[PDB]
Amino acid sequence: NTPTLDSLARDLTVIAKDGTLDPVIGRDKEITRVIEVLSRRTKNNPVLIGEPGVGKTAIAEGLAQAIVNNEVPETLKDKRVMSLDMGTVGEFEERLKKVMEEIQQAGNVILFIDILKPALARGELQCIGATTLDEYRKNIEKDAALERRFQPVQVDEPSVVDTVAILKGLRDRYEAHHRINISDEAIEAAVKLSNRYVSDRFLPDKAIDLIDEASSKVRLKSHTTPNNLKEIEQEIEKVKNEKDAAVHAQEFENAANLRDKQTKLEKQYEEAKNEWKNAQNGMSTSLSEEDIAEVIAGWTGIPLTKINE
Amino acid sequence: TGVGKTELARALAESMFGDDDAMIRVDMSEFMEKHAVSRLVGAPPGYVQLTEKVRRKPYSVI
Repeated sequence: NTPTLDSLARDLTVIAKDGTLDPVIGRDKEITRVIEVLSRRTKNNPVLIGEPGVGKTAIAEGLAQAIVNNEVPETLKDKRVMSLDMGTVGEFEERLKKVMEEIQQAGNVILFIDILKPALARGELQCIGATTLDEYRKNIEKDAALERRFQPVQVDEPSVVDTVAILKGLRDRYEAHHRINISDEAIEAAVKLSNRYVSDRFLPDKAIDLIDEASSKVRLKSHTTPNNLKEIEQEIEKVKNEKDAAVHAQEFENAANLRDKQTKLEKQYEEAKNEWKNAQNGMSTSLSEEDIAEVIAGWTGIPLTKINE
Repeated sequence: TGVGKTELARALAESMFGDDDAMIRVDMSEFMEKHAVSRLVGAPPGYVQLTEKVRRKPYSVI
């Protein structure tokens, strides 16, 4: 069960087994690419070539997701996924010698990195690199032993259409708290303008940025009371505090009227609240395209009139 | 490594000291920190190896 690897790193099959995180949507193309490289006899160490932030983290997350879903092939069946973070880096070399021994004996441990030359030369460790392109051509290419052992994988930003399916797939997972209705028009409109203005962090992280504070002026805006409960609740507040003072002051001449008034106001508050929600829960507050572009107006400073065309 | 260096050390002690188990094996892999030097030389005062073992068996191969 590789106890050393389970304590010095983070296991991915345990996290994916519960499925408490959002599923990886839109990276289905890379799912078949990672397993394909691991099945090759030569160069069975794929490397996530790309800028840091393009979505390389989701590539490793989706690899262990197929194990629970029984979508991985027989060659990659029932194999745990282990990732070693760079923040736990002499005595440093004394720990990596024991971890590699357990991987060879088990035969189902897949390393994930973000000394080891003899280990990679024999292909004993099937580590998956995650270094950027700039650092891959400076430390890995300069060494001939690792040149024929690490197979670069082109992991770049997805297409515009591919990002659209991400929002639709996760839409059902975004409505479970207040049961609101989201229009389908805002889904396609959240990817056209995303690349127009924000083009400095690549897809899909820069793509899903328009729907953060775009259309939020409809649903709860009508849930307010137009000078209805602003005064009813205030009357209840003053009666309660004044009632307690009259008890200790031996003044029950006016306290008797206060109790009846307070009870009547409490009944009225419940009736007013019930009628408010009954006439509003039936209607649905869907999104509108006229307010989607309002959030991007303040990100860059472009006037809303110029954007709304 | 593994070519038989350990066997050569054991054979050397057998023909010289007349014994094969009279070897004090010290592994430097466990001595990496600065405080590790104060372990084989002996326990420093106020806190609580190699010196203790070699004293009882002066005819030993390290």
